[PDB]
Amino acid sequence: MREIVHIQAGQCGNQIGAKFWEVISDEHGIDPTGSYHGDSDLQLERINVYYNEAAGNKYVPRAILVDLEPGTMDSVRSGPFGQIFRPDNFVFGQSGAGNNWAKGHYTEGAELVDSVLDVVRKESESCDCLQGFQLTHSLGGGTGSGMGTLLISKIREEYPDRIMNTFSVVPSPKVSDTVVEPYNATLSVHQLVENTDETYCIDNEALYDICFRTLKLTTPTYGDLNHLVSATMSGVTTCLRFPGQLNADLRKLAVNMVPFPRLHFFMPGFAPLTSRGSQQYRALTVPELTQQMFDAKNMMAACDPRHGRYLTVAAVFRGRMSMKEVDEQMLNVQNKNSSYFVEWIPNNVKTAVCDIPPRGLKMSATFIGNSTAIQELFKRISEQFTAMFRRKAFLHWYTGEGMDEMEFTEAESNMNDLVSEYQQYQ
Amino acid sequence: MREIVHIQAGQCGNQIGAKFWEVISDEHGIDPTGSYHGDSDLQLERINVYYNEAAGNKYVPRAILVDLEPGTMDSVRSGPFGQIFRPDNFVFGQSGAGNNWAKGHYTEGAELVDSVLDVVRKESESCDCLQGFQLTHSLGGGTGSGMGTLLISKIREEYPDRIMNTFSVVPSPKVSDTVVEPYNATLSVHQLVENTDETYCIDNEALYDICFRTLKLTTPTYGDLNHLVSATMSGVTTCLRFPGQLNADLRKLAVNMVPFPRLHFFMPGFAPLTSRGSQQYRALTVPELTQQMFDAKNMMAACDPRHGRYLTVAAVFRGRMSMKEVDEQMLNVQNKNSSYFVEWIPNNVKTAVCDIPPRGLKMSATFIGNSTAIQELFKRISEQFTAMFRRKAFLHWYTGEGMDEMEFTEAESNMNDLVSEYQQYQ
Amino acid sequence: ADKQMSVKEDLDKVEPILESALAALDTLTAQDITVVKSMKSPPAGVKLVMEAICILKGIKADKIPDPTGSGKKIEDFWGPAKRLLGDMRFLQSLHEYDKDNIPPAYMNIIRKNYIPNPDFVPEKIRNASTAAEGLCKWVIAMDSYDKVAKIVAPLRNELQKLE
Amino acid sequence: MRECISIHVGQAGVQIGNACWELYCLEHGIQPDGQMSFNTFFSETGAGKHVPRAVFVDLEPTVIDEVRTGTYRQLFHPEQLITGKEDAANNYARGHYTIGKEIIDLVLDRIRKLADQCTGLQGFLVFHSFGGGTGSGFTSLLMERLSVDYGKKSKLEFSIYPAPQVSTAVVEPYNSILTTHTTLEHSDCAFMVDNEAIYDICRRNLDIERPTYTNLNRLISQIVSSITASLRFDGALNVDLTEFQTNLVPYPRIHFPLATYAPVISAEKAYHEQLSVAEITNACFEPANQMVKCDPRHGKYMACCLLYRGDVVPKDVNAAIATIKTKRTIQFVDWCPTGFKVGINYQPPTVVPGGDLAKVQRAVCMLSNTTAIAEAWARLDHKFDLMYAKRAFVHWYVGEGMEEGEFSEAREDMAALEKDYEEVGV
Amino acid sequence: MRECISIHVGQAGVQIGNACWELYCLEHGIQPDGQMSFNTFFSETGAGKHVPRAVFVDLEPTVIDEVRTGTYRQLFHPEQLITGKEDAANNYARGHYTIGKEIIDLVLDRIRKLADQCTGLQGFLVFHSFGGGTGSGFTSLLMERLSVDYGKKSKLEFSIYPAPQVSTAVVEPYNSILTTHTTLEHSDCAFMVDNEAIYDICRRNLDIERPTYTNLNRLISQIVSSITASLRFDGALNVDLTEFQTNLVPYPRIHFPLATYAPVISAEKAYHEQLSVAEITNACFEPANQMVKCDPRHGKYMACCLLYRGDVVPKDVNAAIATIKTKRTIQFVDWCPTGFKVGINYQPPTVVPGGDLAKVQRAVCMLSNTTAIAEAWARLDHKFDLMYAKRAFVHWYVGEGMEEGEFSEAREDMAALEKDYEEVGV
Ligand SMILES: Nc1nc2c(ncn2[C@@H]2O[C@H](COP(=O)(O)OP(=O)(O)OP(=O)(O)O)[C@@H](O)[C@H]2O)c(=O)[nH]1
Ligand SMILES: Nc1nc2c(ncn2[C@@H]2O[C@H](COP(=O)(O)OP(=O)(O)OP(=O)(O)O)[C@@H](O)[C@H]2O)c(=O)[nH]1
Ligand SMILES: Nc1nc2c(ncn2[C@@H]2O[C@H](COP(=O)(O)OP(=O)(O)O)[C@@H](O)[C@H]2O)c(=O)[nH]1
Ligand SMILES: Nc1nc2c(ncn2[C@@H]2O[C@H](COP(=O)(O)OP(=O)(O)O)[C@@H](O)[C@H]2O)c(=O)[nH]1
Ligand SMILES: [Mg+2]
Ligand SMILES: [Mg+2]
Repeated sequence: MREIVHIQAGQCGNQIGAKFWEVISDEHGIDPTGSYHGDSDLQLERINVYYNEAAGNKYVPRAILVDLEPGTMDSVRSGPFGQIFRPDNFVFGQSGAGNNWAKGHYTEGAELVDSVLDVVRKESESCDCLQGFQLTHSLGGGTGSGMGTLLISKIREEYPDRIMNTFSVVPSPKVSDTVVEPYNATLSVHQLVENTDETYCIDNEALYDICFRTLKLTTPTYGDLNHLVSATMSGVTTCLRFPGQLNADLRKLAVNMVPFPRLHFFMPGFAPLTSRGSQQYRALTVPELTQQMFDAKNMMAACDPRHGRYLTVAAVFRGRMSMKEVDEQMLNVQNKNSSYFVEWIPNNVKTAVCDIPPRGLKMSATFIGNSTAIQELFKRISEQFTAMFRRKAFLHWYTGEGMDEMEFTEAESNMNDLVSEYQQYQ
Repeated sequence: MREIVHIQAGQCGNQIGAKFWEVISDEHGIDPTGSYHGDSDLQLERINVYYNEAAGNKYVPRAILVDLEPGTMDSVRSGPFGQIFRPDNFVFGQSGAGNNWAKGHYTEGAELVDSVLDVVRKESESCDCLQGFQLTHSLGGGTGSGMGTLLISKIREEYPDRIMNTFSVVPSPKVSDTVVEPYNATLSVHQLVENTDETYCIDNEALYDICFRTLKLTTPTYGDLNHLVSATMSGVTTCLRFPGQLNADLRKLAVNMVPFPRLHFFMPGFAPLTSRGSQQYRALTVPELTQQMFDAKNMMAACDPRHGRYLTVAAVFRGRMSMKEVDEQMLNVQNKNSSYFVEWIPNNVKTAVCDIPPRGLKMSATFIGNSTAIQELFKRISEQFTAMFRRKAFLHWYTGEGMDEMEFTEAESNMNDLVSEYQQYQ
Repeated sequence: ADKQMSVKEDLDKVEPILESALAALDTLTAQDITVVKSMKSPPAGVKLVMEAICILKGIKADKIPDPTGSGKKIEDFWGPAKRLLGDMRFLQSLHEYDKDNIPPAYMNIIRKNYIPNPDFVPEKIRNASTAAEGLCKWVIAMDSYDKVAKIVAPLRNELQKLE
Repeated sequence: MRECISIHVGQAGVQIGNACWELYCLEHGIQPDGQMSFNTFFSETGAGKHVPRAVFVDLEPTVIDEVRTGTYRQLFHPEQLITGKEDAANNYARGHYTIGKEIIDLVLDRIRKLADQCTGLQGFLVFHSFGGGTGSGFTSLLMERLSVDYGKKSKLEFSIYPAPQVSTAVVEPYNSILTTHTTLEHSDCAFMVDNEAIYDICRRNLDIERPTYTNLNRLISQIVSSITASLRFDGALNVDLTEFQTNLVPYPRIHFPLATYAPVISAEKAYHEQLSVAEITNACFEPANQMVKCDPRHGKYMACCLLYRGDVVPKDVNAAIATIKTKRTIQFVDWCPTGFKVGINYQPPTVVPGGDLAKVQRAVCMLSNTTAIAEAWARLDHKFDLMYAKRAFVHWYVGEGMEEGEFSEAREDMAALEKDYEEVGV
Repeated sequence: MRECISIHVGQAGVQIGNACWELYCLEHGIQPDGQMSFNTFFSETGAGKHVPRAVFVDLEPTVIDEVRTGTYRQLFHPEQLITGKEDAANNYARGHYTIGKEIIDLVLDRIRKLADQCTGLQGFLVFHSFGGGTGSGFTSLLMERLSVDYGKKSKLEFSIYPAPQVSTAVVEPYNSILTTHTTLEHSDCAFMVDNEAIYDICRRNLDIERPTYTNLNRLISQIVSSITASLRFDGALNVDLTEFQTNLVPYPRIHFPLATYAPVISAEKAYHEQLSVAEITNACFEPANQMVKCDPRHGKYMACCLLYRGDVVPKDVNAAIATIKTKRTIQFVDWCPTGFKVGINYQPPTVVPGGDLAKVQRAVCMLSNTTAIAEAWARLDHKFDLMYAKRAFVHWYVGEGMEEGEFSEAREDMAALEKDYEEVGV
């Protein structure tokens, strides 16, 4: 029971999703042909969540692939794990959003949504009991922002009682990649704040930091960055998919992580983040993992944590460990970082222990933090956006698609509202 | 017992019939030579319905082939399955109807009918117990409309107590093929309404839709369209020909499907409609099949179902399934389509479960719907016709054959009568 | 002119109830409403209140698929409510709603039962949900304002004729 | 000896028969070959073989053809298996007036021959369906004939009643009502089971997720076996067919007892159970375990009978009954204080190879009249009223030797019945 | 006989159950198979395989799924194990109002069935957690239902209380308080153990550096075994469930005894020890050995009870108690002079293979009510006040069928409780 409906929108969404599926496949013993060849019974105990099995032990993800262009999703198909996806999943048009929110939401993507929603409906009724919808969609692109956001809205109208979680890849102010990245992000966020229960905000900057420093990969492939995010999402959903000493449902995490309706944004991490052959100087222990997780170098978000205080924390560990050890370990942690844990909430941390390791690490962990500090990320984008709006810049592309200045002003208001609330609960 | 006398009239009738016979042959284990080489005893348990046996295990369809021209029926002969017919069963003249109703009914076909009726009489007397007459005849042609309709009338006079069912291929307003298609259809329908118990209305448009979208054949051969209709008719008559958990006679279907004398027109479908390798992504279940059947893409009629409400429904499934599953499944369906099931009749659906699959699909289904929506099909043709009658167009071809304006007015009245009745029971 | 001033005094007497409707619009909190609505099945009182909002909006209750027990399809107004609330600009839409543009049908539904109900009365709603206070107030105040448009608007038009 | 006659009518009847005669054989110890005091249901042949004292009728030869090829084939003497030309096609007017008044006389012949065999002809059992075409008119016709012939003899009616929700056939509602008009004034007793309730029982208590007709049928058949075994076997308190009639019919008009067989227990549910005598009594009185879609609490049990089998000791039974009387919930009628008869038979039920049930040492078929069945009557009256407002499918019936006025009178009768039950409840 | 019911609710409850039913089996001599007077906790089934008189409920199916595959599997009834769709996700408003008022009725059914088995139903044991989602609302709901049903019957509550320091879940504080509101006015007695104190006991007395949930649980379970064994076994001074209620609850409202099992002694600590009767008494009264994070010296032992097992001779016990009374440090409440009951049971505790403890000939579970638990109440009231100042996570609960006012009233109740304890101390 409690099955999840995956979604991948935009090149970024589509590629992280690509690597994401591959990752979980290996975790559940599924090979490229959609056949099971795993020695762990526990994999197929709850295969349900992430895979719909058919005739002859074919195993197929509950995943919908959306791209306003054909190309990136055709690369998907060519890919090794691409064959496990269905054509039913591959739903595309042939007009590119071209990093325009208005193309994604209003125009090109409004034409392609109904078809996608039909596939959504196919995938909802095929569920024993639908739990949630995971959407991997960039904030700063065209097919992630507009098309992604539109998809979220309609889906929430259809199934309002269910979980909507989005591992949304956000702009990094220091490494901007696109023109109107500010425009895309701001318009996206305005909608996202109101349309999702939880959003895991991952910027490329932080990923690079991790790769360079810790994993010691000074040639990051998008593959490597993707591999990172993939493992993050796996960890989030391990509990549903495997037995545990304490088991955290997606709703459980949300409920434990959220002081208020609005402030649902999070920073995921992972441990152990080490290079190959940089594990022999180490020894895998609960303290080790916690220390790694609570370090700034192992945050997959823009904000430095220490520029604020974690409102809440939820550390979903994996592999075979003493609850006592974890308890005792994360009590110390509460005490040490007195400055960086919010007062409002005692027992800031929330520890969930899945009994399954990630097939090759004897222990592992996955952080989820809600920090007041992430206000800084929003500030950066607000600033970037604001300056360009002062010159009414790039306006013509958006006004061309029906969008209005007042909308943008309202999107700015949304951003302002988000940052003030964090300040209040600093 | 309960044997059926097939008929094929006009190129269209003759060709669907061609493919139809081939289809059933394979279902009953009969090869091109009229010899049985099947491993299923059940095939020859009720071979009767559709074949006469003679000396040396002869297998002869009780089918009469009619064409006012020799050519299409000579192609039949040349064909692989063509040589299964007893050559005495091809009754032809050498003057083409040339898409003239008046040539088919009044003139050229009145000359060739008596000979055909003699062959009809042969067949009726060779029956252990005649059940019905299946006529595959186009509405919009010359040899289907006039000649077909004339054949129906005389046969009904001869055997009024028996079943007359006609898988009549109708005009598609969006893909007109012939000049006076309106004229042919309107004159045909006028007669058909009063002369048949049940008529399965199949337009080429819908077939194309199926092929293109679902079967993913973007090169439809008339072969493929024909293969479709063929399977439809097989499904209709599976019950008579094979044992079942609940068995629906042709009369049974008619009786279950018809609220009133007149509104006997139907829309057939089929499932599972999938492309090769497309099937893959599906997994054959009762719910799957029902969902496919009740989808608009798997309707072999012009009308969108949702532009109206099904008066009645009769889903004749095939292969080995749980009556409970079907029952429970189609109860949900009643609930889901609250707006597209007519109130008058509770238990709108009628489930019949044949115990025989169609030799290569573990499960299968065949829909028969009576929708108020099909009024739209009649409207389109009425409109098309009416405009041309306003200019008294093409009149000379028909007046030349003895036909009169008043007749046409009366045919218009027939059409009007058909559409009003559906409106009343909307 | 004095007659005009008298109708404008009528309005001044009515201005607080118009102000009450405005205050109801205001009492629509940022995202507490947004979340009480995000949650599936809040206190029935608030479910009545959002049903009242649905009627206010003019959106009709749908039919729940009939259970085995009962042939009749259950009358459900919460699903319309679910979609109505779901709208991102729903709160904005409440702010946009006009007293003049109120179905008299809605007043019939709401005033009679919902306006004089004890659970629907703000005190119980204050208990029921802090977020719902606004919503209940909104429905009540909207009805009072359509009570008020119905009585003062034709009078003001008659006054305009006098003017 | 006390000896009986079986009459399976319609597809439903015959299918149940297929199941029934399996059971009896397994119990009495007869092989399908007929080779081995069973007097009641087997008449011994010349040597070795035993022949079922049964009648097998269907207008649809399809059904009984399956009989003729089954392993249950040589068990019957094809004196029994009667065939008709064409099926009643869910028309009551074909079952009664047309195809009935043709083959009925042949059936009356076989009946009479079988009657002559019986030294002590006890009575009859008539497996039909209120809502098949065959069993709706034909059954009534047959009943009428037998009443004229015998009158005094015992007549029983295992009637597959329409499930208020579950859908088989569109005209189903008309058929039931016409059957009731005619049946209630012939059959002294009528145990009515609907499929939906049986399906409920299949899913819940036996944990079976695919309820086939076969399994549902075995359950139906075991209900009879218990009714019989008092005749078929020794033991304390043995009941007779006449005894039910006498017991269960305080008012000569109302005789529609519900049945319910417990325990309904799978291979698992064997263990983690104690199968005690009093356990099984409670189970029988359960609102869910009823074989109709009726809640017994929505009225009063008027008279009840319980037919314990296997290792049942009367003292155990008497205490359970005390308990039952104690519970105020389970309402009884004011005017009859003790509304039970208890029959204890040393023979336990013996369960069919490849089936639902496991070895239950104790079992009990409770045949209980209630005023609560008046709910299922009302529902069906309503379904009929709705369609007969429109006068739908009127044409089929009328043209087959029926009266429109017959439909009106039938309802009147139903109103009277309902009124009677209301009186009784008061 | 005196016979009992087990109810494991929530993940915590079920885990404890997993441990509990192991122990009982090892004691009574039952295998996991169910094969071998244990009347109290095993109901000897017909087939044999003595099966527990237990109920196992969780909304999170994950937990009980682990049960269904464990070696402890064929021990439990199919009925024993009940599943829900989705987990309460640390919401009291989902445990009580939503998913509770759905599956509760099914559970009430199983309870009632089990109730019927018991000749002499003694009472109930309810393993839940004040601070899980399931066990916080659902438990309260269940309790309420059972109070309405039985009332007079005995109800016991092994409540995993929040450790003031140790962290599991963020909303944990809210849950406890809502539970208390409802629980205290149903459960006549509530033995509350927090994990932190148990962990302390694990580290110090057993020298275990990795306290897993399993080990903590075995300790929790042995506390019960002693409470029961007076029912389960022979011996002088045997106590009953009702006896605790009566003896330990002079004031009806205050029924929160602490527990403490000694000796808590490893394989080593067996030697370097002689385990005398009076040694073990002192150990029980130890401030550190308490199973709660409460210092007993910070108030007065209101009432005490001691449940010696194995080779205990009363004279030994009486002298130890004299000694204890002598010590002026260990304070007792004014109202009662002699605040002990002593139960001596000839059965010694028998320890679980692969576990903490070694063969202790003598053991004693002291269930001792003190005013000192008012410290742990205050702490938790404070935690709640802090978060409810902010009104944090208010949204989750409200939207799930709750009252904000319920939170206020709950505190009021707590204030009253605390005041009562203060009065008692005075
Ligand atoms: N238990 C059971 N009921 C059946 C079975 N087949 C049909 N029914 C019921 O019978 C009714 C449907 O009509 P049938 O009984 O098949 O019809 P018939 O009496 O054979 O009449 P014709 O088909 O016209 O010859 C409904 O009440 C069905 O649920 C079966 O195998 N088992
Ligand atoms: N002794 C013990 N306590 C546990 C265990 N698991 C959880 N707990 C305690 O239970 C509370 C945490 O919530 P759970 O009991 O897991 O939650 P639940 O009752 O299953 O509710 P849901 O998870 O929402 O279904 C805290 O008090 C934990 O310390 C366990 O295995 N043993
Ligand atoms: N982590 C990650 N980010 C990517 C990848 N590909 C593109 N992106 C980011 O996506 C952002 C642009 O949005 P994109 O979704 O490509 O626009 P679209 O193609 O129009 O949807 C850039 O900031 C890229 O850094 C990838 O494989 N991994
Ligand atoms: N489905 C189908 N339709 C056909 C085929 N051949 C012709 N038709 C249709 O038949 C219609 C014309 O009638 P036709 O019977 O050919 O006229 P005739 O040759 O004078 O009888 C056209 O609308 C064609 O689409 C075929 O093989 N399959
Ligand atoms: Mg039949
Ligand atoms: Mg849980």
